[PDB]
Amino acid sequence: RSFVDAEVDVTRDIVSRE
Amino acid sequence: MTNQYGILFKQEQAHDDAIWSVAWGTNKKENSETVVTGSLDDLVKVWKWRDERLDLQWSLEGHQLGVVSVDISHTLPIAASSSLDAHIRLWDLENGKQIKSIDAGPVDAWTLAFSPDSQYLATGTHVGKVNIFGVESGKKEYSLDTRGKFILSIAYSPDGKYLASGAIDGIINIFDIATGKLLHTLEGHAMPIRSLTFSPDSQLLVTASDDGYIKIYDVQHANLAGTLSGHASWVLNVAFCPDDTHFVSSSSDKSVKVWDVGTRTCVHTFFDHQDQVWGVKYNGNGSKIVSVGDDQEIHIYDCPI
Amino acid sequence: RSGVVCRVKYCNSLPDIPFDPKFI
Amino acid sequence: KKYFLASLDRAKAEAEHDEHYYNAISVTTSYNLARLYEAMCEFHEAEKLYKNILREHPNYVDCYLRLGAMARDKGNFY
Repeated sequence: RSFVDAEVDVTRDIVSRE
Repeated sequence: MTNQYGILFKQEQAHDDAIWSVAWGTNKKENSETVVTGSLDDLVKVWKWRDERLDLQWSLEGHQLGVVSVDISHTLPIAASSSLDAHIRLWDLENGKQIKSIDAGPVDAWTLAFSPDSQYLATGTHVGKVNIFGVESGKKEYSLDTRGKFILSIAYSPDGKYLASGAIDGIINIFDIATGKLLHTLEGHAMPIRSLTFSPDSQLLVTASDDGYIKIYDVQHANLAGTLSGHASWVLNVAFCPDDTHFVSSSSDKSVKVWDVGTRTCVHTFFDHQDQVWGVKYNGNGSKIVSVGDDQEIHIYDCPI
Repeated sequence: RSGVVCRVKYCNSLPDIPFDPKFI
Repeated sequence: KKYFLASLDRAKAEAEHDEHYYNAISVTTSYNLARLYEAMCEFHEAEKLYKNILREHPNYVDCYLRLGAMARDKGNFY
């Protein structure tokens, strides 16, 4: 999944502050 | 005179025990609307809707175990009922006498349906066949096999082409009445289907299951027209409006929901009932809804036309 | 030696995984 | 429902001030609203919202698990 690996940082940012 | 959804009458302690079925029929010659209810207290009761009031006319007995289904004829003044002991009884609504009885063994005769001509009774069976009994004959003329499990609900299309059946595994089966051949076998749901119905034009098939979902099918192609949700528990009964643009459903969550088939959205919900609402039906012209449930109550709801 | 057929089971069924709304 | 919709509206309204932060705030609020729709038995809207989240944020595990839970609730265990 090429697009998935680019979104790892964004999802980590989302979850870091939940 | 603006018309809005709202309760109009409420008969408390209608039966000793839970009311498990209802049926609304309109008779032209008598010009009096009739309601037939069956209950787990082994009693059938015939009420007349007049002057915005329910008045008991007959109280018919004979069923051994709970009465599971009660139906009326669209033209004749006849009614039918089935009990948990698989006994079927025909009642003359004019005099309140038992026309005849059919002993369907220990397993057959779960739920009843009147054919459009009111010349037959269709009932699902434990083995997986829909047996057909002559109203005048009183005998099993033949049966259509599904090769499935317990059939919980049965329906007759108003035009008489097909009779539908819903199984305990969620599978739907549509038979052609003319040739008695299994037209379609659809996946349907994964939980038991306790009630399915046809549209007044026989174009749509609406089925209800324990998963809380109401599925619409186009019988012509047997394709899934849509899925409706909003009930918090089992859906126990569905019934189409005469206007053909609406239908009503009931559920274990103590609510009766009226859905619009066009917009596929629940247009109203009644929370009056205090227990499982087992039956819901429309009147002849679609301006009333009758509902019955485990709280032993009969509720009438007005509806705009 | 006749009675209602019912096997009594002492069950310990865990709750489903919680999925409450998240706080930011 | 009112507050979740207001939160989504507010995050959208003030997104220009900081798009990156408000996008993540809206993602969490959107998941909350989908979970609410599940609560209100609007499983079609909840499923559509979960899929919308998953389409843009394929790393949101909770959305996958909610779709699976809804499928299991439907009775489709596969």
